[PDB]
Amino acid sequence: APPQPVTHLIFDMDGLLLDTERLYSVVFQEICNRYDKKYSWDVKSLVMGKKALEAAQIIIDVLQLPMSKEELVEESQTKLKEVFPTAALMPGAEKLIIHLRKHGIPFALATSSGSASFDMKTSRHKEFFSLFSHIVLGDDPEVQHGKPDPDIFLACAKRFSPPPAMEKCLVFEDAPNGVEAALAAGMQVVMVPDGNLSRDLTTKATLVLNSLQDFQPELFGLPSYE
Ligand SMILES: O=c1[nH]cc([C@@H]2O[C@H](CO)[C@@H](O)[C@H]2O)c(=O)[nH]1
Ligand SMILES: [Mg+2]
Repeated sequence: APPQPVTHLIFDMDGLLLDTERLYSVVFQEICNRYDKKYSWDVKSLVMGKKALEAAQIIIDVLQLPMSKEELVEESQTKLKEVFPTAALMPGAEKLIIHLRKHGIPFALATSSGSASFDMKTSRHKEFFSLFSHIVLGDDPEVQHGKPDPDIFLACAKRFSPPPAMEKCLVFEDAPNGVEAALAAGMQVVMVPDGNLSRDLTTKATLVLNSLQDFQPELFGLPSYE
């Protein structure tokens, strides 16, 4: 389906705006290794976009780890707290966000991350995160499940003033679960996947790019870059 114009943008955070997926990978690989299991791309593809407890349970079931989801979340979060503040902005993120703000294009953030995790990750990028119209987190009372449930994107769109039709919203995602949540919400979606993700998991989005740097806003009826 050819790209159609949009008026409101919704961004994922982890792996899309910030380089935090490699932080999760290292902590989960370290935990999995002690059980002689490999935290591989196949497993990672299943859990990006899930809430922390959801992700933990999947890791445990798929890799048959001898722990509870609460135990895996506690241990992993304890380790991640030391590195999350070092999160860096992904290529193209700043350019795109500043462009939208300048042309008055509303945009918002919809992340399955909880409050503390979000605070840590964005603690050193406050000027970037202040430009978003609003933020929905995974611990929001309105979000019952992580992506691919559309809850989080629907909640996000309904909080713009005035609220757009879902079909005029464009999601940006790095994860398959997030592309599926956007489609389930009735929204178009730009995917910027890691190249290690499978072909099957990277061929569902409206547009698939190697980098945010390659996004051409005019394809979606937005102002071109000056
Ligand atoms: O490798 C991983 N990446 C991401 C998550 C989860 O998804 C959210 C962001 O992708 C994050 O909050 C965590 O629950 C995970 O558990 N493991
Ligand atoms: Mg993501």
